[PDB]
Amino acid sequence: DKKTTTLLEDRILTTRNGHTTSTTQSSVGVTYGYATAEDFVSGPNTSGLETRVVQAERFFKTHLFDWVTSDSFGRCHLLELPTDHKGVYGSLTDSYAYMRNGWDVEVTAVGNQFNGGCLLVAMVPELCSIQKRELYQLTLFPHQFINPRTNMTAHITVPFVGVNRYDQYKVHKPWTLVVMVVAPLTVNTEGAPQIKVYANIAPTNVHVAGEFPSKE
Amino acid sequence: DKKTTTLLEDRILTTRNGHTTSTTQSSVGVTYGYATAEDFVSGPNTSGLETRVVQAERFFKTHLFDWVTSDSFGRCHLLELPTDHKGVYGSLTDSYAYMRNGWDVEVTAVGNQFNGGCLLVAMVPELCSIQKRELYQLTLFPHQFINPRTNMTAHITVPFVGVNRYDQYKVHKPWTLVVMVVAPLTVNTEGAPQIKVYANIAPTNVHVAGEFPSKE
Amino acid sequence: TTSAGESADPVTTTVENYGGETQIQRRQHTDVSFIMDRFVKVTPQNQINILDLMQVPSHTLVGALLRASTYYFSDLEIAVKHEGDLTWVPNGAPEKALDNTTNPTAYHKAPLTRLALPYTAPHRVLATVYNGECRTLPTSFNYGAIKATRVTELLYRMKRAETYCPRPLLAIHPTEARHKQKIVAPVK
Amino acid sequence: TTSAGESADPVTTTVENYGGETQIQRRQHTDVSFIMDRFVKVTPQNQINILDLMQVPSHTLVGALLRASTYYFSDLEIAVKHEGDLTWVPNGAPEKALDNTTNPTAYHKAPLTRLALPYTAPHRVLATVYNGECRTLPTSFNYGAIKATRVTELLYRMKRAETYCPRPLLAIHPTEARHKQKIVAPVK
Amino acid sequence: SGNTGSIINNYYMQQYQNSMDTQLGNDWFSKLASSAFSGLFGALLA
Amino acid sequence: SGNTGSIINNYYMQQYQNSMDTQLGNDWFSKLASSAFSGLFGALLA
Amino acid sequence: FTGPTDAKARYMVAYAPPGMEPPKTPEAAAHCIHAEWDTGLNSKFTFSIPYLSAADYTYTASDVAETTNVQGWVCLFQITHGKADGDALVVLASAGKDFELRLPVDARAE
Repeated sequence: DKKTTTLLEDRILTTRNGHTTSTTQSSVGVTYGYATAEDFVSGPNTSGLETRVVQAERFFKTHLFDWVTSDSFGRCHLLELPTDHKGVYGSLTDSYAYMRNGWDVEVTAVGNQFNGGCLLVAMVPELCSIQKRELYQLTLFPHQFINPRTNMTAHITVPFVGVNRYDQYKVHKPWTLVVMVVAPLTVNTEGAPQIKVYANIAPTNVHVAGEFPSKE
Repeated sequence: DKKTTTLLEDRILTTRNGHTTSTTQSSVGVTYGYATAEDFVSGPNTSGLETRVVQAERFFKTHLFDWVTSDSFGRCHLLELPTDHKGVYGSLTDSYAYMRNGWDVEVTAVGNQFNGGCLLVAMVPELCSIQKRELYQLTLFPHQFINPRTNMTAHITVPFVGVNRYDQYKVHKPWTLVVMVVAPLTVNTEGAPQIKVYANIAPTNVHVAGEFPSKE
Repeated sequence: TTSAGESADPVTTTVENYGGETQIQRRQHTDVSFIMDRFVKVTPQNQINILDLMQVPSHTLVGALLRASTYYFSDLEIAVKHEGDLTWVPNGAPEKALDNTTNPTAYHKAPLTRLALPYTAPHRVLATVYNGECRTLPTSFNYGAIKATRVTELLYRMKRAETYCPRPLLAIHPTEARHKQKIVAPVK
Repeated sequence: TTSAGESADPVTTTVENYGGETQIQRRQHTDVSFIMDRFVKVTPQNQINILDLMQVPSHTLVGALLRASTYYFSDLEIAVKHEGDLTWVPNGAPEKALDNTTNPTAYHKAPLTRLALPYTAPHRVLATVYNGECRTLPTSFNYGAIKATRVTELLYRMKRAETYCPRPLLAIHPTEARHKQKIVAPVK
Repeated sequence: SGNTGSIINNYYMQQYQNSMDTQLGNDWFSKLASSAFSGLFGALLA
Repeated sequence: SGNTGSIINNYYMQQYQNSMDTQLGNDWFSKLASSAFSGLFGALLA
Repeated sequence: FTGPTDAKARYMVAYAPPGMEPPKTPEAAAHCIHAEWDTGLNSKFTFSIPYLSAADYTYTASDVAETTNVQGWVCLFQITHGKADGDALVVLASAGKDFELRLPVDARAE
């Protein structure tokens, strides 16, 4: 871990997105995928009419799946982004025709340090499905592992990507969060019996353009 | 009018609120009520957690009433503000517990210059109802008249007011737009047969605080 | 060296760890622009052929390396064996335009026609995969189209290629411990 | 912005009126000299062909844009497929001159003959319409004539084109709300 | 100028490649477009 | 650049030979590989 | 506007982007980019339709497969009028300052 008994030291990381914070005492750092900053947000396709909506840049949550001893190598859970959102970010998709944002992603798999096994968490662009042999190369994508003896949290941050500078999220999902079982979960005598996997995600640098009419 | 044939000169005014504009060729100027700027928007009651939402600062529209020859002095139409809003401003009221904003109000009564009669348009704070004798003093409030021989548009701009620095709009409406018939509409031989009265309103300096949970 | 394996931070040890010496490497052959810059054959349609790099078979050198990238950009050269004159139209053109010869039309000259064409898509880059329908790529992902009385051979060549966001690149799955093949060698 | 609409003074508002930002434009493709500078096919007469740009069909890119100008000037290139040798004579020549080979005559060389020719009309510019007979254009509006035993293909190309006094340029009149056509797209 | 793109000099003299223009003794539409009114005709608020 | 090897200048202008790139307002994997840890994480003996 | 001096009106133009059906009323259209204006001494009003799209360029032609217009809609409404029954509002279009056409193509069969 490179730090120092229980989950600790410079392994304590607090992330803040808007008026929401998340702290973990077993951080293994943050993986920045493909870039450490967004490319230009004001290009010719929006004619200077885009605006940033800071109120949407905050954490929202979802359950992913329950990791059990019967899952074997290659078992995956895929979550396309953006996903259903019932807060401010979600209302933006019904109010503007074009949008772009990156993602700050935290995935946790809380069991205890007596469990064994390993999960690979990755952010993959343009992914609807993947073949079994391709899973052996999932590390080509921005990723981090969750290995119970070391950590319970994975954190990946990625920018907006796409053939277009702004997107129409109702018809295209640029990113897919994938969690894959690398080595099966072991419980032994003292480990947690199963591990529920959850995601805490925040949209970043949210820009919108093209206001829609109301339904009224 | 103080300008120069048909509706003209320095009587042409264009108002812009966000990505929406409104132009009139028979302006009689703008009435600023009670102040020409807002008071402090960051006080102790929001603990520095308030934010401005510029995307809501744009025009929305409603029909008020149809001015007909049978309406007599004192006939009024009242519109409490905020009113139902199906766009971005309206969604803010379902997303944050506290809000404040002023109003940029344009009321039009388009007939022609051969109509006679006169309307008084006023913005009145804390007004649920008013007595007949009090109408003789409606000019104590920010107002402008619409007199067909001169103009078709009234424009009043007012700041947020209230005993509290931020409001809970679901239970309190600080402003009421009132349009009152001062002298009955006359049609004669060439005037328009009746005049439909419409409002074009924009919330200004919109601030919100206290994010609500989603219904999910 | 040991390290925290959970982090994606790359670790690249060297033979110096046990007393060896790292040598010099010359990697010109794995440069993206160089490796993609060569012709590859596709099977053509008889007359109208949309210029779409996804037609390059996935097992070929160019087809596999192209698919190992998510987004890409390039200009293009094509070499075509055809009967009659060959007309090309840019991305976005109505298909009927292929019958009008004011659009770039190369008159037949044995044994084939070779042309340099610019990228003409309306997007800043194209993609080899696109998560819209969750197979099918948007119709705008193309380099135009060509038409001749008969097209019998068509080769594509990517120029000034750029690739972004690597994707899996797979070798053959062998049945035995090692995939063995007949390698060229002086005769008997 | 409002303005007096009765005046012909142009008014060009911008998105800045409501908070947008005007972008940069690159208009090389609508430059007159560039757009007219490409070959266009006309249907030839068997032997004698008068070089007259009004023979370019009005629906073609070159034919429509030429007709969108009242007066024009240009030098010319022609590409011709012919049997026998091809002779050209300048504007004003007796038709019999076409049989005399001291006038510019290109000996047959497969697969076609391409020639650069100068403007030779006696007028400072030519016109696409001329209000004399109030259809018919004066006989002097031409670039000379060519003749060969058989002319099977003839293409014109305007060089250094100049256009004056724009005229109507019409798109197709659709029957439905939008004129729809099959656009080139990656296959099924 | 036009749709020409060779970097090397034409092998033939200009006198042969094209007709030569003469002068006696000017882009009207470019001036007309440039002269367009792009402002706002009355007073602007906010 | 690429698989090109002529020493003499292209006969056609760049504007014709290729499309022209534009800019608004960077080799990620090269930086990532260069940043790799190549040391030893603890104490070394002998 | 070409009505007589005693005819008055107030109009609204709005640009509705693709992705939702176009507005049927001025109230629903108010939430879009829009402008309102009335009649008077100056008879003409000019408004810029903005270029908004996912890609940097859009097609000039319309494909047989696209059922709803990929670039949205232009919506012109009458807010109200005073004795302008039967009067005509003439409409024209011109290229804006950054309008650009690219990739010449000869596509007509006739």
